[PDB]
Amino acid sequence: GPEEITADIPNVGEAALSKLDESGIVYIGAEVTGGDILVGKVTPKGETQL
Amino acid sequence: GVLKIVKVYLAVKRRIQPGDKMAGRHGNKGVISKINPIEDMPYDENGTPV
Amino acid sequence: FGIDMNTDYTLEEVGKQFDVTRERIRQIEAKALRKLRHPSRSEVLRSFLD
Amino acid sequence: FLKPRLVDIEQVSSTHAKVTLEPLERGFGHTLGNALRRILLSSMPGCAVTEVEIDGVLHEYSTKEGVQEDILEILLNLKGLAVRVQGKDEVILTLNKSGIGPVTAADITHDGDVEIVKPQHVICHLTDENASISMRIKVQRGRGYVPASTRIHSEEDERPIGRLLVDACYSPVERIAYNVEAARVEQRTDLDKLVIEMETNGTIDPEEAIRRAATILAEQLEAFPEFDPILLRPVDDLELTVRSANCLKAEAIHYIGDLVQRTEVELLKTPNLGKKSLTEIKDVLASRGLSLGMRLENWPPA
Amino acid sequence: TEFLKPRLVDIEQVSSTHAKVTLEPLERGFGHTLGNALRRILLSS
Repeated sequence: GPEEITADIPNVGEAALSKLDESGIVYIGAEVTGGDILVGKVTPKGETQL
Repeated sequence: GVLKIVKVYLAVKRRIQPGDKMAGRHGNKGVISKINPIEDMPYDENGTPV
Repeated sequence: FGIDMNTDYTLEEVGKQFDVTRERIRQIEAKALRKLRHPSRSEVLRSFLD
Repeated sequence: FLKPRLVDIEQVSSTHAKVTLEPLERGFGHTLGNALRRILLSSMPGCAVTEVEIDGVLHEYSTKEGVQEDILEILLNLKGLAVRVQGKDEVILTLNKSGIGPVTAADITHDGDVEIVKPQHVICHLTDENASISMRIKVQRGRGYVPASTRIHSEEDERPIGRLLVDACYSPVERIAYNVEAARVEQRTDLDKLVIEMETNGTIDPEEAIRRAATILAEQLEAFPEFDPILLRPVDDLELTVRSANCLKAEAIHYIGDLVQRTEVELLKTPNLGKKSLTEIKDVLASRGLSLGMRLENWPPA
Repeated sequence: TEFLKPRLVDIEQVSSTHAKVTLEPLERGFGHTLGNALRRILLSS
């Protein structure tokens, strides 16, 4: 399937989703360090086979 | 294959730390070893440190 | 589930193997998970979820 | 075993002065003097500006329309602004100005403990007739050098992105020099003098600095596991709606452990919690393997 | 703007007339001023 830039990220707290706008892109002027999510991206992988 | 691209531009500010390379224009290289306090600095009779 | 065993068994199959079948078993699991739900049991497993 | 003391303190400028000490025994001018130089340069109270929120600025790397200074240049200028406070450990000031012309340090609003030593100090210039800049200059007090980089660990929602942190320059002292000359008091074999000629920004008095220096110096001589971690997390970690969070905090529920003790009955009896909020709370708690009416018996240990 | 006092000592002495004393916590640059001023005083006076 097509990948999404959406702000909806599987398994992240509000501290993580804080720095992203509704669309999933980090705000201008926001100071960041390693591990902060700059751009939320999600790619389809179905039936994880656990 | 690429639907959309998001380019974020970071501005990082680093000053100086041990391991950095410094040199004069005369071919004299060097690496900062330790960062010494103004207290321990050799000073002239005027009191101006180096 | 399939824990330390080949495949996994339907609730009815587990019922055949337990001689006491159907809804009965479905209840035990519900009360079993429940016992595993509350902390001091669940805190070891909780950290596994990131 | 004669102990020293101070004599004429000569102030030649708002900047610097020469403090002097008469009764010094053999070789003690150096022992006292250098040791005093050390503490003087190193450890001293300072009020250097820390946080700055400007008008339309998200980051220090932009340029504001109407000012020829880059924002980073303006921060670097502010870091060199010398102020002295009395009763407040941290005060916040407010700077405002417009029209064509230099904006100095006297253009800020004057507060109770605010004393500007350099009113002529240039923060930034103004190039256009109608162009205006407002800013909150958050000035706090501390010791030594505290760079802006180490300032973020604690964090704790510095979210107002308009707020740019700057490196802490805390220290009155610029240059300290001590010279010992033989000092002849009326009657005595041979004694020395201590001429400490120091350099300051004016925010600290010579007698004060020279006092605290030896104060600290002598001050050094004074010796010469069960239960869920999740239960102690703040309620904000549950990521509830603002309303529910405020309601819970208003009901003295600040942590998850406090919430899981409450029952549906008790919560519905609160003045501000409806069925929707309770549904939300039960949902978010169930989503993490928790619920209401949970007993943990022993609240709290330490 | 409170200060730092030491908190860990351990005088390790050899024999009787000899001694090696140590102090762990200490603010930056205080070790040299203390060590030196005490050395000057110890030796000369």
